[PDB]
Amino acid sequence: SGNTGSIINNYYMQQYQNSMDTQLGNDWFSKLANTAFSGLFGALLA
Amino acid sequence: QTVIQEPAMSVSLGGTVTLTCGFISGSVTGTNYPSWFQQTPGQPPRLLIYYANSRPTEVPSRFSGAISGNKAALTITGAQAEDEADYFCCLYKTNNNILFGGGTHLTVL
Amino acid sequence: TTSAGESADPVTTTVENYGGETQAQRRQHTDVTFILDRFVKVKPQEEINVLDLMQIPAHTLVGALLRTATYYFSDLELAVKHEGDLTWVPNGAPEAALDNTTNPTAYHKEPLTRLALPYTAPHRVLATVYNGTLPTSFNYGAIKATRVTELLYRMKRAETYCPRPLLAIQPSTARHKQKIVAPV
Amino acid sequence: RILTTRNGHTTSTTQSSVGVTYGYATAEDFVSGPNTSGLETRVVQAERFFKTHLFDWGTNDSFGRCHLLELPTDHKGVYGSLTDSYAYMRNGWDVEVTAVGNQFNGGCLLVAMVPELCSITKRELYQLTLFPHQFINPRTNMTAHITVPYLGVNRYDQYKVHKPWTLVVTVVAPLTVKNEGAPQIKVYANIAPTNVYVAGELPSK
Amino acid sequence: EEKVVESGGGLVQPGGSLRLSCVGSGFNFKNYEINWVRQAPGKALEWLAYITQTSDFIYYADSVKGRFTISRDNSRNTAYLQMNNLRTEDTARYFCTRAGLTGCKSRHCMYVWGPGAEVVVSS
Amino acid sequence: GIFPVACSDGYGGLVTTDPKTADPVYGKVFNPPRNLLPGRFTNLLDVAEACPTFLRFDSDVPYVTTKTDSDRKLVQFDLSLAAKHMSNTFLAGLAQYYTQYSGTINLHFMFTGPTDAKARYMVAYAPPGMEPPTTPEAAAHCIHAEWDTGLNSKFTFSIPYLSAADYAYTASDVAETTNVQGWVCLFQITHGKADGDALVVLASAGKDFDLRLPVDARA
Repeated sequence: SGNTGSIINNYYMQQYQNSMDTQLGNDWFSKLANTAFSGLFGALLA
Repeated sequence: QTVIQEPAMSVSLGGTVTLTCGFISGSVTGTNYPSWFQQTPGQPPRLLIYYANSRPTEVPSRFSGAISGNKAALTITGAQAEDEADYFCCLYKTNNNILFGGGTHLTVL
Repeated sequence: TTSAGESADPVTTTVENYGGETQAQRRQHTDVTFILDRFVKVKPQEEINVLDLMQIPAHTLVGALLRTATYYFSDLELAVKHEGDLTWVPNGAPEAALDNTTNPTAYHKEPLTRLALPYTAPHRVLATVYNGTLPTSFNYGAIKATRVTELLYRMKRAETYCPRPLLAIQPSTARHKQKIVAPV
Repeated sequence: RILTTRNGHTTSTTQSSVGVTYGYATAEDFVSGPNTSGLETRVVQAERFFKTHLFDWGTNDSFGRCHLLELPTDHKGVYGSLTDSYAYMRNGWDVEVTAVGNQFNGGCLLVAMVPELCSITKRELYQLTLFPHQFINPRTNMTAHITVPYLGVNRYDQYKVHKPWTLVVTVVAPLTVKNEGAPQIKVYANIAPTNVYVAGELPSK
Repeated sequence: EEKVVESGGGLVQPGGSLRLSCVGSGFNFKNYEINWVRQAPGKALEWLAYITQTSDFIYYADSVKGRFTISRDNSRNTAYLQMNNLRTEDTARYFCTRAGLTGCKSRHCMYVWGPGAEVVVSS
Repeated sequence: GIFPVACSDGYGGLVTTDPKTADPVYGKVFNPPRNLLPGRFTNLLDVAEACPTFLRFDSDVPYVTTKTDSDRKLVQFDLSLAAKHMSNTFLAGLAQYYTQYSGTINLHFMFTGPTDAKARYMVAYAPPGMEPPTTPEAAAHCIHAEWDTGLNSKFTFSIPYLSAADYAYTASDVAETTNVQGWVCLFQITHGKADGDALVVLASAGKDFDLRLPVDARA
């Protein structure tokens, strides 16, 4: 939730304020960035 | 120009003939992607050899391509009566310069 | 650090390779939901305006960052300057319904009219590019008034999928020079 | 670096693989949605490799020479039969692009899986790596292997009027033959549908 | 059958302009590169112009660079060769060639040839 | 009995980018499921880290070409995100919409020559305060890395963030003739039979790369 900036609960119910999301029966690129290879491959150069 | 072909060659019926295609100064390699076309008068040319050794499915097995002696060579083995025509040589030399040979007129005796 | 390079496996290195120290990251300003949650001006038609998020110009911040997603989902917010009454209609409904005030109609307020419209599309997500000109069902609905003078869009709860190329201005000089604000 | 992939009763073995690049997912999402009413069925006979010829990479091709292939292309097999005999279809792709030249050749190809792509400009090619991709570099490999799931606006789509995916091959660096390299490299593609589901069987012609 | 036909030739005063049209049938015109070559009466073939599938790379021979312009329309399955400032040296039979063949997806194929259109430039 | 309020002056005007939310008009709408859709990304800098993008060099190519001359400087480009060499990267595309940045920038060099085209390269970072190095001998006194070409064809170098201030401007000012963040110089130490071979350069964000202060200044 971006640009909220309010400490008071919304006057209207979430049912009216926003469209409700339905589930059936994740962050792919955060996973890619976190599993990135770092550090040296072999021995040390200098 | 700068492409040398034999002006005319003659082959006996059922014989073997080798048409040749060179540069004035330089060697013809696979990077030139040599192509051999056959043309009869009043008819558009038809492709015989591409990549200097490959031939289309419809082209008969008589025609063969090779790169020998720094020159492109088209060999006709067991030449029939239908092989009397003008054979042309397309060579690639940089993107905007596609060279053609003078054309060798092959006649079957 | 050396690696294969052929594979798309990310290889991110840090300054500790030559004695440095990696610092903290503060990346709340590049969050997708945060950055897209701001009003962007779109060119308004005279009477009927179909609410398509592709109407946002590609050179604006919101338009360009939205076009970085192949698929997107969001609720919509409108800031509309209009004369008369502003009627909104969900998608899939005939344009004649824009003449009926039983549909959500905002009576003339004074400076503008702020509305929070939900996602009414029949698809789970909408697309910025379609390999079928997007299909006519990629809209949030339509609004009508006697004359719409100013129209602003604002994506809420924006979600984005499958990042797409995002191009900057290509300078003809060594680097792009701009007149940066500075005290006189 | 020997890798053998097996789809259906078809196999493909390469001795110069750099691994498999999974794009946007490592698995498949839900296939039993509310839009099919439980009438979807899986066709395992269509999860087989079919071969297509992409292009011929030569010293002529400079940077930006880009070739596109919308994957649900003309298939003369079980998959095409399903396309002609079912209304709604769903599958991912397993793509193996081979550029078999020589280890004495230079240059580089980029093979990418771009969703919802019809055309691409030269500048956008600079960011083509944003998509599931691999590099074919003749000094190290001659095969790029990319797996992507089903991915679209709808859970199922009509493949006659929509192509979700596009296989893109671009020339990052021009081919160099020098003396011992291959004069040209024939770039082919070996593609296998994965997790094929069909719904809404159509009447006969 | 894969074939191409050329049209728009004839007799034209030198210094004029005219546009050859290439119409292809029996194949998907979008997937193939187009070459324009010419043959003078009794002379050898001369390659003039080349255009790719999406008109992104275009090349001309140094003899006809700037004078000629090659383009294509894939929806109409047509290719165009607009010739300007024609000189008497350009009197020849012009061939539109489709570069491409089974096992040949490059520009060095030149498989399909049309009957060619005659252009006579004289005064 | 009414609770009295004071309608303050200067408050309540419509501000773009304001944290408030509008009032609903259409309730009880349920969306189709979006659970486990592939390709989700929530932060643009995650995409910037995960996906390197090509740099641009002379004549619009993503590679530098081996030079046989005495001048071994392959390329020398400003570290600014507004540089022409980075004008076709995803990182610059993001940075154009932000006022400030701070962090490490990763360069990836991939060698695409034949297996018999060995080469040895050096990459150096020249901080501001002096003319950029013209020879690798002079650049050897800067923060630099040297690398061979072999089985591993890609080498990654982290350009560090070295500045007086904690954040640096993503855009360059017209009055600044010399780049305020220094220069990155790529030299070719030596090569074997690698004449005319391509070194492809890509750029991405490091672990500590940050962008701040969003701005809309056309694009």
